[PDB]
Amino acid sequence: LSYRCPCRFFESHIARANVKHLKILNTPNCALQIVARLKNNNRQVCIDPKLKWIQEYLEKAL
Amino acid sequence: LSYRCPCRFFESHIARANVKHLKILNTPNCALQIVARLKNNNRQVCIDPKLKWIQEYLEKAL
Repeated sequence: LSYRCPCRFFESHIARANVKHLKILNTPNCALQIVARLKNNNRQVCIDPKLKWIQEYLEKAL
Repeated sequence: LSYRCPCRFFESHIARANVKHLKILNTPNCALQIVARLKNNNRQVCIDPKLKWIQEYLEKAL
């Protein structure tokens, strides 16, 4: 139904250069909260929360 | 023109409970990179990168 967590699967190889932004969803019920909107095709995909470059990218935004 | 950084002003008092998600824009040219989509009215606003609860919210998402 409408009750499924929005991220079923995630991508593990997205390049920072290909991200327009990261969206961090306020979904405590769910295991996967990070979404990227991609530059090359304006697609939204869910991202591996262990993706190498994410921690520094978020830190730097603060 | 189209060359202005997207965040001119920011909000400093947004409640976490009222955020659907945070968007962290990949805009190194710009000083303000954090946007929230609000629960009460589906508006997007730019947020104070010093907002008390943001650091923990992002940390927890990783």
